Amino acid sequence: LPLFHIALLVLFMVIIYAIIGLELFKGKMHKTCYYIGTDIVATVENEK
Amino acid sequence: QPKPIGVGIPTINLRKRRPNVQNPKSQEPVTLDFLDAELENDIKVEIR
Amino acid sequence: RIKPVFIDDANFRRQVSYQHAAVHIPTDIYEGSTIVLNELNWTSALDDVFKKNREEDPSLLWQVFGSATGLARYYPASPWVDNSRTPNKIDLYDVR
Amino acid sequence: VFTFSVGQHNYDRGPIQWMACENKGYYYEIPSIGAIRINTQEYLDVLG
Amino acid sequence: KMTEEECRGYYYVYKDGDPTQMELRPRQWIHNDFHFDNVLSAMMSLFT
Repeated sequence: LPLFHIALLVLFMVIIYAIIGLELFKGKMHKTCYYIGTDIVATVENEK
Repeated sequence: QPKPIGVGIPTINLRKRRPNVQNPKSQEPVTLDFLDAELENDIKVEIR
Repeated sequence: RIKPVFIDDANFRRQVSYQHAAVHIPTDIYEGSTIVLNELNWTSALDDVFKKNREEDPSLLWQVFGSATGLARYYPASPWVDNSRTPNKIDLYDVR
Repeated sequence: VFTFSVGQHNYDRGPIQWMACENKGYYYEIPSIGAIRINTQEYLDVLG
Repeated sequence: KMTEEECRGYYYVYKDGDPTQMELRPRQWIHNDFHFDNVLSAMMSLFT
């Protein structure tokens, strides 16, 4: 019970940061170099 | 003739082929039946 | 290893050395494991029969012994058409 | 009856080995694409 | 390969699990980074 104000603060902070990120980085991470004339993402051995 | 005999219409998908991976080749023999190297009669099947 | 002389010839539109017998070992088999070092040691007595067979009938093409361990031994010796990584392609061949 | 147990798993390879051992056969394990060429070609050593 | 005597030569690595797109890589008996050979390495591993 006594964690109620802390829970509300965490919820409000998560909401603010979600909205901020939604404004700034909305749709940027949608490009990666495939192979030319191919739909195979090109990465080195251990890269993600 | 020295070319390998074919089966079905060939279909290759370029969009899913890395550039340098050396997709392998075939080991099939050249098995061309007798009634497929000439025109088939009802007499040539008898001779065969 | 042996370094050959590799004269050129007809009946093989490539380079050929009639003095010893080549050897081909699948790429993913170690060339120096004990199971292949014996198949390389006891098959060293085939080259005499290879040479005799060709000396009798001079018009013979490849004579090959393909053992149950991948090790192939053919005569006359000739560089394999596909090295491991000297071209851009690899060699997926297996006598079995 | 040659019996091939393919892939990696936590199942019981007992009855399959028994079928192989009883009916003049052989039991092969294929846990990867690497071990496919040398396992699907060894049954000849049993037919000889 | 289950021994340091066997882990030599080259082997095939298949990209995307595609058995028709392979590369050659030399195999090597690699000792894990964090191990348990001595109490020093074991204390390091337990620390991590």
